[PDB]
Amino acid sequence: SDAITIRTRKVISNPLLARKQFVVDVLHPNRANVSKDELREKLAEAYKAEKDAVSVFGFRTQYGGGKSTGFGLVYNSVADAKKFEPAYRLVRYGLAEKVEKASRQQRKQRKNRGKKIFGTGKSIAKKAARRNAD
Amino acid sequence: GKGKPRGLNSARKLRVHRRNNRWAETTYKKRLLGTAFKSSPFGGSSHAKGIVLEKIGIESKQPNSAIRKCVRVQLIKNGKKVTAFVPNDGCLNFVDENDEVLLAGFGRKGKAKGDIPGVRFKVVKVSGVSLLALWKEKKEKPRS
Amino acid sequence: ARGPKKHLKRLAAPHHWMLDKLSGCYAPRPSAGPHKLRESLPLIVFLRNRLKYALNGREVKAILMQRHVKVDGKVRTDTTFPAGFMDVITLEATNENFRLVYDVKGRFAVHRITDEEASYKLAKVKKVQLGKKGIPYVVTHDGRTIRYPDPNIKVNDTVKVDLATGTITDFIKFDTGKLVYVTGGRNLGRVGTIVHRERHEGGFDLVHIKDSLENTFVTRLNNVFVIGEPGRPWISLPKGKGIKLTISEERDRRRAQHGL
Amino acid sequence: ARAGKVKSQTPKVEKQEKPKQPKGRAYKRLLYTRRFVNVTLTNGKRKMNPSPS
Amino acid sequence: PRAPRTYSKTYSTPKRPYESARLDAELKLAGEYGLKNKREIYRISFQLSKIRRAARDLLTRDEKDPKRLFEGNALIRRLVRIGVLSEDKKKLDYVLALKVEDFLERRLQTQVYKLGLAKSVHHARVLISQRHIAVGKQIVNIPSFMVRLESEKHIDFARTSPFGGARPGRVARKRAAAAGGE
RNA sequence: GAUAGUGGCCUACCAUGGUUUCAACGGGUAACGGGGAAUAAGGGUUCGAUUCCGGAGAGGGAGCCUGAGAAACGGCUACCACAUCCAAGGAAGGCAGCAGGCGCGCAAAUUACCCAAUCCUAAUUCAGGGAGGUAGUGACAAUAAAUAACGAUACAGGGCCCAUUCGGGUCUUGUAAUUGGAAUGAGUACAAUGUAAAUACCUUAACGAGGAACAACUGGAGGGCAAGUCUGGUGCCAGCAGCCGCGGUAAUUCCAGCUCCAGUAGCGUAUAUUAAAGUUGUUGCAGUUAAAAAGCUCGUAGUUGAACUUUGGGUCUGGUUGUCCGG
Ligand SMILES: [Mg+2]
Repeated sequence: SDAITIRTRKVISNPLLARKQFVVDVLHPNRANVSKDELREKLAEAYKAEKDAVSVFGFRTQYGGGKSTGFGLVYNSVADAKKFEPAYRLVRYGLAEKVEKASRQQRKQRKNRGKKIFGTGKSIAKKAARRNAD
Repeated sequence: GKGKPRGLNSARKLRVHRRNNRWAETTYKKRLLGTAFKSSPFGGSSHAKGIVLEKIGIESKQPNSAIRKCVRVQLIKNGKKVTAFVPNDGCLNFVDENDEVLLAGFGRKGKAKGDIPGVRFKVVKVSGVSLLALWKEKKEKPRS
Repeated sequence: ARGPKKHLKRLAAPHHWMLDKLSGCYAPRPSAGPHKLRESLPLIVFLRNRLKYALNGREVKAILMQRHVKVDGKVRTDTTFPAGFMDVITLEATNENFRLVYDVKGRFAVHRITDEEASYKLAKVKKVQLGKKGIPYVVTHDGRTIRYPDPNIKVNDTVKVDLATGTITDFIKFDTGKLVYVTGGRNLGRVGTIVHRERHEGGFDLVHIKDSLENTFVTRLNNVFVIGEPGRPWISLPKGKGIKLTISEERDRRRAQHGL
Repeated sequence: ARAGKVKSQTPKVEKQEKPKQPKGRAYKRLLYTRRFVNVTLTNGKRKMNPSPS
Repeated sequence: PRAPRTYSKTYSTPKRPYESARLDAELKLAGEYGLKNKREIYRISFQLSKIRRAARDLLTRDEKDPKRLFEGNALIRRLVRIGVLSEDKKKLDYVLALKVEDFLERRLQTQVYKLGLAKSVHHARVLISQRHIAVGKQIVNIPSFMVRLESEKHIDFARTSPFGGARPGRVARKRAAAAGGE
């Protein structure tokens, strides 16, 4: 069945980001891709810390199951995770959300047009209305 | 006594000798005098493209004597004229003259092939089609 | 051209930074700083590559900005900083400190050190003159300069600099029978003693050097650097003693007690 | 001109649904077994091309 | 741009195109070996050829130089590891005459064969070629694999690939439900 | 004089002289230069447009400001070129930057998504970057192999028991064009991933192999050079064909078919260039006739040169080998 006994290798406990880094090996048995959130919860049992104190990513399997490899970061607390840990991973975890960045072409057009205008021109707008009215 | 000097201060005369006698084996001459680009209207072109003028057939040479299914083409990339061929019995009337054509060389390096007099080029692509298609009826010829 | 360079490919790097020939194609141009570029080590590279503490460029900038690293007490917020030679790099968090000491074969290696010796630096003499006011002063190719030097020290010697203020605690002259050290090219990175103070003037002083095991060789001068008295050099060099051993002894040592 | 004739006189025989030649690894196995098992029933020399005619 | 990636060819086309004795020899290698094609022969050949080049310029110099005493000993260590030569011949000079067939001796085609559970070697080709294996539990996929001479004892069947602790699978189950279960 | 400065760098006044047949500038380069690539006994011959290292260039040519730094070009000025909007009063421009189009060609793709990587930028961690990142167009080359495999049968020559003939003839192909389960990825798809978005794999729920099928291919089948006088048609025309030579009334070559024959997602064709070439030979050619000994000498330049000076005897050994029952 499933009944995995997870493990980590190459454990490093580094306060330079107030965290620990490890590589996670996971057992497949007879169940494909053990489903990140379950790994997160099992780690919550393992380090006995707060559940959200785990960001594990980068899984690959063994070409016919068996085990799978990932890299896992356990922040000592939510804080530094919130602060420096880049947005995207937290987005996908569901803790924090993902801003609407205006699409690449959108932002480019916007900034170029803003280039073309000198000073917030309320005056030029109403002046143009008046003049092209003539 | 092996009239090439051998004394242990030779290097200069050896080089000048060998590099004033490279000029025998023609391949060297063609590459360096380069006329393979000046003349030979297919400027080192493993192919070319041109247009048909009007089909002609020239008498062949010794014992093998027959009409040998000849064509007259003018290139486009420089504006020069040659005489080419059609293999694969039929398809000599896939011409539809004033249609363009894609030419390629033989294998005898501009020296003639087999029996034909003064001819250098097959044809494997033409007007967007390859003769292997129609003559095996894989594709179908669009008209120009 | 038409001015200097700011961008550095992943290739024209010196071998000794231990690159990876994959994972991107733009390697850190170390900041134009004290040492020479083509030998300098970049701190970011020191972290992601060897330490593997920061896992990403943003991680490096992150750990720097919050100021837990110090180049000899000094902060040096920047990434592309040129960390140098036998210097002191303090990580107050983790209560650990590092010394830029060479390994055997020729590339930079980690080494923890005792807090005691972490106090100071062991730098090379380059020049001594008198400037305006005729004041005496010394320039070390390890960046710093010191004004009012100890008087006797002529060119090409070793000065122990506190870095706590900018003051000398001792120095070593340049003689035969002096544990000496090299930073030179094809045989870079070897502990030694001067067996002969070969001169050959007119250009590029040369030194003949015995190892500890009587295996001599020759190096150009400037790339030599004295390191301590016989039987006692001041720094605490790593395992290896810069000997450039034989390949077969290496394989025997590597695979003798095979559990690794 | 008068060319384009042979295919006009040719018989227009059709293909024969013969069981597939087991293309691939089977092909090498078959050539081996056929060529190098049966040394008997010789044809003067082992003529590879014996016809029913 | 990116750090350049590199080539390496692994077969060559012999100068003589077509001469019988060869042709028959390789077909026979297939017969006692189960080859897919002749590419396996050319690759094993080119590998052999560079091995021989190595040994030739090894023995060209004098002896007792460290160059041989290191690289030759390491090369023969590699080979005695894979399983082509035999221990009684650790003299680097049988290496000049490996006689291509010998490499082929150690392919899981015939490695399974002479290990059995193969039953007319091409049935071993069936088993190995698609995922009906077990080697290191790294379930191999290409039988040009060169067992490391010690993991060979692990060679068995995985948790797929039934008769050895699996479930029938995707046809047999179809018919078991169709008739056996009913 | 100018230059951050040396200097015929420029100017004045004298000196008038450097250059080389161990190649001067000239002319061309289908050449930016090079670390390298192909080639495979050993020398060597050719390619270097570029993943690097530099160099030069951003219509072609002059001049300049700014700035530590530019003769810059996503900075500007200005001639002759390209030229983009009008109210006939100058007007924004320079894609050899990304992505597409334009004419041209033997011919090269998407007006893709992105700053998570990589790092780099300027007041700086956040902001910025068609630099580049993730995908599509991707048979320019590569590496790995899916193209079914095993059983119960009713046969031949020989494997094997003997001889008129139980077959104790048990393997084979010929072939059965008998017969059954076994097993799959090729393809389809929820899920976890996986790349932040985004390949795809990998796992993978489930579907999905029993013959047409989920269908191998291009070239040959006279000699190299691998297998045909087996069958039909055409018959000096057609067509073949790298060479030879097949074409003129049974083609063993054509046109088909069948049977065979190579490599296997690959193969042939086409051009340039390497081994074979010892037909560029320096290591390695020939020179009486065949591809030439200048008609003979002189005779500068290189190119080469007679022999002859410390032998020889003694020197302790410094270490190592043929080395000395083998620890
Ligand atoms: Mg299966």
